[PDB]
Amino acid sequence: IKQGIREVILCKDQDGKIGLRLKSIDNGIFVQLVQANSPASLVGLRFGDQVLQINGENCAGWSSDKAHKVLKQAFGEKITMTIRDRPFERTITMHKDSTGHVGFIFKNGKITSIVKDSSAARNGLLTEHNICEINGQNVIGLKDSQIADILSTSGTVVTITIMPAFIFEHIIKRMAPSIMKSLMDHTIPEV
Repeated sequence: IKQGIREVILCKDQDGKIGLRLKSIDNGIFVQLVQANSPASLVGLRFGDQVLQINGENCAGWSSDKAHKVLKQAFGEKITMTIRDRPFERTITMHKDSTGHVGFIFKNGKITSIVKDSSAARNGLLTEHNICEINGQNVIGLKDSQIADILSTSGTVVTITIMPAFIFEHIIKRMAPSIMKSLMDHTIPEV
């Protein structure tokens, strides 16, 4: 989680798409969805990012509908955004034990218990938190087994980016659970 504000310069693709859906939360605007192979994924926009400005206009108090509208009406060639990095999320670093375990249970991407004497216990992992990212990779809407799989095939060091479930549940309302599975960028960023 970078500790403040960065500028990103965005270029609509051939189809006039940027690959972003936005959600109004507590009078801010937040990234609900980033599409794979979009301008938004290429410049590195992430689920949970806050949009402060769009072309130097403040987003404070905008509806989801109005932010989508501004984005369409932009003059294509160059959209500037001011971004605050994943403000609702935190990152925890854990170490697998010799049995390949970090030490938690989860259900639908939500952590539901912390196992005694684990790395998750030692690092203060919390329940009622949704897994957003594993080792920088967005895992939102993947089945539980694919998350377990990504955890299996991680090295012994495991970074997990989590979000309070009440906030998570507020951001994803009105995005069908199959779009999450199907259309949220789950790839490792390109260099």
